[PDB]
Amino acid sequence: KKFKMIMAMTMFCLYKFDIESEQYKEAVLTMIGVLSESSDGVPKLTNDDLRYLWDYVTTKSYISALNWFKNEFFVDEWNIADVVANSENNYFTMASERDVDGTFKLIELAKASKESLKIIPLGSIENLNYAQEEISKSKIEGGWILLQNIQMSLSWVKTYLHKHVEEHEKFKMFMTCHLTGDKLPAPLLQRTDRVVYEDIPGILDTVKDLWGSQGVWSVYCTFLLSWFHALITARTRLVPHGFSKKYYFNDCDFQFASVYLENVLATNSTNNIPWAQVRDHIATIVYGGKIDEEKDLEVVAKLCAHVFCGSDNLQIVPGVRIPQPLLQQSEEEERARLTAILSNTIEPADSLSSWLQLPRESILDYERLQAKEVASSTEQLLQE
Amino acid sequence: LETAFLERMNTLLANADIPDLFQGEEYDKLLNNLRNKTRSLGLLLDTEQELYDWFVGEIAKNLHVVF
Amino acid sequence: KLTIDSLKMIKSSLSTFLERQRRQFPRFYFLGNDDLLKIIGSGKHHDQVSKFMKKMFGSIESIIFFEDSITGVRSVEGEVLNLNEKIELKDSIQAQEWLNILDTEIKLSVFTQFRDCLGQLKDGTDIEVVVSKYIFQAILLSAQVMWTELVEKCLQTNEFSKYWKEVDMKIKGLLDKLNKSSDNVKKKIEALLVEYLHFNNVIGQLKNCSTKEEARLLWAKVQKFYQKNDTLDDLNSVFISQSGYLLQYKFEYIGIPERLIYTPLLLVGFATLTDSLHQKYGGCFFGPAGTGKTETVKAFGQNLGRVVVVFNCDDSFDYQVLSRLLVGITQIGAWGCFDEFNRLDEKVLSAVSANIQQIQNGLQVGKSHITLLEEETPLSPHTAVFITLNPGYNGRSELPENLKKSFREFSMKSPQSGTIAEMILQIMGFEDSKSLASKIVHFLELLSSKCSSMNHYHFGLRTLKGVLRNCSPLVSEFGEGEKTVVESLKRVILPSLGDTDELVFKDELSKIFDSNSKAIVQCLKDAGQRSGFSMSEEFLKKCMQFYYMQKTQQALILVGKAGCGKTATWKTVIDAMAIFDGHANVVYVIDTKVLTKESLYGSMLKATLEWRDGLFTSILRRVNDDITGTFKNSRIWVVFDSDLDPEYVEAMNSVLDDNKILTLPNGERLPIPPNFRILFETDNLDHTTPATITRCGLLWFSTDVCSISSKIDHLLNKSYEALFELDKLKDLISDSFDMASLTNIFTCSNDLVHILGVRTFNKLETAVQLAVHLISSYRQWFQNLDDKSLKDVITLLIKRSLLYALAGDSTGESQRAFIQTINTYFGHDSQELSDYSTIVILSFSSFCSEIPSVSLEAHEVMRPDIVIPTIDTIKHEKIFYDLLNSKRGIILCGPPGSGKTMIMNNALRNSSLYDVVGINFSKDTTTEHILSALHRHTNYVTGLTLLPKSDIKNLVLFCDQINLPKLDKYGSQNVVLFLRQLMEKQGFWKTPENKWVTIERIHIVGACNPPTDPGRIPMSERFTRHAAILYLGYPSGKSLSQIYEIYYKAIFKLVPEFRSYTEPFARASVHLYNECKARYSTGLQSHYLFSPREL
Ligand SMILES: Nc1ncnc2c1ncn2[C@@H]1O[C@H](COP(=O)(O)OP(=O)(O)OP(=O)(O)O)[C@@H](O)[C@H]1O
Ligand SMILES: Nc1ncnc2c1ncn2[C@@H]1O[C@H](COP(=O)(O)OP(=O)(O)OP(=O)(O)O)[C@@H](O)[C@H]1O
Ligand SMILES: Nc1ncnc2c1ncn2[C@@H]1O[C@H](COP(=O)(O)OP(=O)(O)OP(=O)(O)O)[C@@H](O)[C@H]1O
Ligand SMILES: [Mg+2]
Ligand SMILES: [Mg+2]
Repeated sequence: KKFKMIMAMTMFCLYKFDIESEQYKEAVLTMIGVLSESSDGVPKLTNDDLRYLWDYVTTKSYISALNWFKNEFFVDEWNIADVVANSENNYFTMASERDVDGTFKLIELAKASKESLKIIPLGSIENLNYAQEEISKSKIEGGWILLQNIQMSLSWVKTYLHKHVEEHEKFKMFMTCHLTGDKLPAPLLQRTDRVVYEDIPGILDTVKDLWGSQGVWSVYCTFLLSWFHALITARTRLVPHGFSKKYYFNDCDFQFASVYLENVLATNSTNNIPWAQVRDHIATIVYGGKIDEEKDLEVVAKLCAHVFCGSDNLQIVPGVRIPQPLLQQSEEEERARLTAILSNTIEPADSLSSWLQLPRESILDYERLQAKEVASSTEQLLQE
Repeated sequence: LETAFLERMNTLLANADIPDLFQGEEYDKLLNNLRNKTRSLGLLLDTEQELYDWFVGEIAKNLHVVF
Repeated sequence: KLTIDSLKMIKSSLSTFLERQRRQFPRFYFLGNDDLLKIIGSGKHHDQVSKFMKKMFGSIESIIFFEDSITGVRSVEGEVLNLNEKIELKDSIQAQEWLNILDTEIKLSVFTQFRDCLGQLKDGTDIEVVVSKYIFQAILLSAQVMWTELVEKCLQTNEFSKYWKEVDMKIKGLLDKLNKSSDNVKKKIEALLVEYLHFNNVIGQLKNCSTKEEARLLWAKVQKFYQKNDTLDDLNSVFISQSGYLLQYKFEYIGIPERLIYTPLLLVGFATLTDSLHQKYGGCFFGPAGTGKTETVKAFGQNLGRVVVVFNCDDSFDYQVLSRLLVGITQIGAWGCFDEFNRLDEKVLSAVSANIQQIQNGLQVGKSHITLLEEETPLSPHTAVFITLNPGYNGRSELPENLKKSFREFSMKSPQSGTIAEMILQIMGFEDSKSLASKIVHFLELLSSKCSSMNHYHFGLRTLKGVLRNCSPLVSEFGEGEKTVVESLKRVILPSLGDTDELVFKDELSKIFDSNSKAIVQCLKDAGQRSGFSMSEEFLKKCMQFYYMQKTQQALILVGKAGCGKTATWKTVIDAMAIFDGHANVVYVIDTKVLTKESLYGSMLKATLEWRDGLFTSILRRVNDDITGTFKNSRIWVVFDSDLDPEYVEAMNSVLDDNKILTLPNGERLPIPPNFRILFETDNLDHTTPATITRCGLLWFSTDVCSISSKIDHLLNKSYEALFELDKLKDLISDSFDMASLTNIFTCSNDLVHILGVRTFNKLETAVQLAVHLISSYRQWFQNLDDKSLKDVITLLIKRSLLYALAGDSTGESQRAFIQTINTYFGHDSQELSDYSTIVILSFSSFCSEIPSVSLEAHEVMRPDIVIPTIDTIKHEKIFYDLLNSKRGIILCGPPGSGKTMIMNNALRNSSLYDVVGINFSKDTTTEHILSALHRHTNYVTGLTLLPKSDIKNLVLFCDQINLPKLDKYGSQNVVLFLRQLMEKQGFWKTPENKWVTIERIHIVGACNPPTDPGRIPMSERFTRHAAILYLGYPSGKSLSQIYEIYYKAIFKLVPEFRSYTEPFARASVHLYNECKARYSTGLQSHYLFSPREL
């Protein structure tokens, strides 16, 4: 993410500083400087575009200031599906930090492509022999192959995969490693298309992504759960204030909560839904099991009390309101209405404080440091 | 390649032999060979102690290691 | 003999048949091959099968036979279960054929018990009569079903008081009936009272609920027991609900296990386990040590009518071992808990992810077969996998995310000790349970808060449970009141405290709580007298503490400084116990770090998948078999006298805790008998994790148990035992050891600079041994001299012994200074010890006149065994020979080229009693090299003993550069510990064969450079305290010139016309040596090292 922002800023500068005039260069450069806390002083604005950037910087919306470059200039993004679809290569490498895995994305892609996936972890000689045999078969009969934790077998990676990748159509091969593990051989890396897996840094983006993967009360509960998951995952990134530690919530928690909600709705036909039971279960067993502190359990309980209050009209975030379903609608109509509610929402520049119910000043330091790193790195890159 | 090589060299220079190489039945093979060679030279050595002490003396005389 | 060889050559070929034999009765996976052979063989005896029911099932102890027909089974706790229909046995029936029938018949019998017990209870029958009719499991399940139904009925309205009062009356009735019941009935009632107290808590909580919605929410969180009324399949007619989900009872025999108290943490964990098992996932518990994870998993299994199988994971569990265990538990249909799941290697954790995911998928889609490890096996739909792990402890790896996503995690950081203590006290019979439990919890918190921050102070759940366990046998001698609790607290917690913490403990005990052992102290004193120790207050206190700790805890840790009194303590206590009780003692002492983990436990021959027992496994198996009945009435002690490496020790986590089971990679399960206690003798707890400190009772040695006077008395009375002369000699020597004169010497020696620093308390052994040997060696010439001369010679010998035992590891300057103090503190009337005093054959003379002028030949300078006799050389040779003849280990320390090898070889060259075995130690030396260097010098004679090849000469091990071998990652050295074992215990274990070898006539000497030199490594004082240490410094420049003038004279004998120039050449050579040493130091280049070897 950080290098994504750095690349966006640097490429925007490299393009504009040639295409645009000189005063534009001075203005953008002093904007970057005040972001980087190296030089201070108002830019000598006359254009229209830089007005929004100046507004973001003055109101200390540092994250919005960073995203301004990407939003203004570049008009497309690529997810893993796009990368696999729009590539001539047959080998892919997916890297991530520890504490996060993305094989479920590959499984979803395989299902969406009507392929066959063979997940082969690499820990021991039996798995290595199985992998060799599977690769030999799949280069003839097609089918996808996923190699997991390839840094546990570095010697085999450096010999067999190196010789093999160095030297069918429906055959693809994936390889997952860790960004903080041991170094992989650079020649082997260059033959494969590289992707870094990570969660979406937005909040509405996360809700949209979760919603785009799915009676009427089931739809309503799924929408509420998507909002809850996005809110809690966004809150986990503020380690001193949002939580007391660094936790991680993933697709498994979402699946378990969804299954519990379906069971509650199915086995309790009264439509007098025990929202208290749902609140306690999701706050303690599904999302609260990982939590060992007591303050953080209280935080999760407060979030559950806010989201799953079970009221007719709910203002999930300070901007939008969700009317609970009627008694005369269909599932398709409910999906359409909730998708419309999602579409009309606009994320304010102070989402991390206004939507997570947090004091703005605490968020300000975190945003300031995050923007300072990127701006200083861009200044370092642009002077050479 | 490995520290065990340096350990073997340490044993070879500190002593005049490597006891790890010669034991089990290799010790008996070496004893037979030493008996034969010592008889060939007309020397009367019977106990195993004399045999091996001649072995290590010959090694000390006829081995130079250059690093 | 050879017939055993013929049996063995076909025994290996049978493994491929045994593996397919296990496919018929899957519970054979818990048995070794040697037991499968016995089970198959016993076609007609049918009694070899009854010895294995514990291994195969867990809760069954033996079968009940009646004239070739199965009648029933007996639980471990002695309960008897009678089958519905007897199983008629035929000779042609193989073991598996009737075992498979018995397995289902037990389930049917349990269901029938439950059915008619529930039918009786539904007719207004009270709980206090059915306890004499049915097994505990049936009463438990029926009571739970009725409680569920009645609470639902009361939920139909708002009335709970009536049912609550009925429950209270039932609790009181059971409590009163507890006293007047037999042991089996006592166990039944004690187990039932836990669930009845849980019922009362739930009903009271419902009673306090304000509204119906709150009561319904509370009801949805507890476990509910229902029963279908439509299904004709009886074994699936009972299911369990909690938080909406459902699980099926299994009607498997569990016996009467110890049952846990229902606490909120336990119920929330139950909810998480149910939630995970609903989707056929795994269950995970994590947190600190001793918080109930394993025990709550087992309790969850018990409530669902099935015994949870527990494996203790380890790094030796490679991919195939884990996969085979998974195949076994999937074919059986059991619930496997993999305790300490972190201890596996990262690679194996990554590799088993596919197998775990495959198991989950097969369970979800209802597959019939699963292909783990190259063969398609059936998959029982009752299996489940649980893991418990400790994050953030030493020697533990991290689960990869692709594996973490296959489990549901629950945190169990902090249990509720108050509820546990209160309920356990209430059941145990105490009058004021609430106040007592609150006081105990408050006192434990106060200890954890106010006491020093020692690394080993834990006062968690295990400490509370130990305190409670010590109350059961103390009620008779102290009464069910505060006094019993206080005395048990002293019995459990005090032995682990330091010095000030003891005062803090006493103050807190006085503030919080209000307020005969002669038969054993007499035995202790008798044992101390037999072994020659002195029963002071500290030693007696430590002995009594050890005696009271082992009364209830099966594994003790003894921590203290080197040579503080640990071994004497536990040896004396076990001798006193043998005297007191009449039970024999069998003692095995294992120096842990000398052996590798494979030698300690075992290793599969992967070329054959054949198990080979380690030393500890062999000992445990031999005890469990008990062929000759020897171990029936004995106490067995296994002493781990080494460092507490986490990886060596946490492989016995299941052994130490309530499981009492040693789990092996091949699946074997060797029980731990109650008369099998384990000891840990150590000197520090630096790398030990709280996982093992909490399992064992700990005994802390804050200071020495003995004074210098009593230690000297013990040493003298031991040295005399190794000899009319004696009666006079004892008086003379004991008189010459005047502690009034000696204490000043001992405290003055502390100001000297000692290389390889060893406490003064540890050099008394060397002093006494050397003095006694020297005095004894002159006994022929004692008949014919006066009292004055005898006193003078004995005084001189003792002064020499003190000089070389207290100051021997210091420079000649320090030795000369110390001789003055030795002379002045014995008085000036006695014989004066000089720098070179000696005894001649009897008169007193000096080494100075004994210097022999030598004249080498010209060609003799090339011989590496030519030593030019000076004063220092003669003195050092004499002292080294005297120490060697005293059968005491020696270590010679000095800078390179000082001459240690020179004096050693010169002294042992002119002798006909000794041989030299030069062994070289480098940075990477193993004990195999030491044993290899002895192969051509020694014999193996049979128990097993190792002797020199010769029958006259003793053997001496020249072990040089003993500083060099590196420490492992936990700060221990294999080779130094092996040498310590050789000198102290005079033996070692032959690892591949598990036999004790005794060293007969082998001495050990060492040579090393000071530890300040680069690459030198500190030594454990447990090793150096067994060896006398002599320091040996560079000769002076004058001495060097005097030495090398003789070499130059010998050389110049070849060129006589220049003989007048011998002195200037030697002076120039020594001057050049000094200048080169001064200028080119190691601060410029590392290899700028100069010594007399260059001269
Ligand atoms: N609810 C309970 N009621 C009674 N005793 C309990 C309860 N929970 C735990 N205990 C007791 O407390 C101790 C907990 O030990 P346990 O093996 O369960 O801990 P653990 O988490 O496995 O520790 P480790 O991580 O070191 O293996 C045992 O003596 C157990 O019997
Ligand atoms: N009560 C006692 N009376 C007399 N001497 C004692 C007494 N207790 C210990 N000693 C002496 O202390 C010496 C120390 O050996 P001990 O068996 O106590 O070692 P340890 O405590 O096991 O230490 P380590 O095994 O680490 O060297 C014993 O050899 C014995 O002579
Ligand atoms: N009195 C002496 N007579 C003969 N040589 C002497 C004398 N004093 C010192 N030396 C010389 O000192 C050297 C001692 O070397 P030696 O190997 O014995 O030392 P060391 O203490 O064993 O050192 P290292 O730690 O290297 O083993 C020899 O070269 C020896 O000739
Ligand atoms: Mg455990
Ligand atoms: Mg000891």
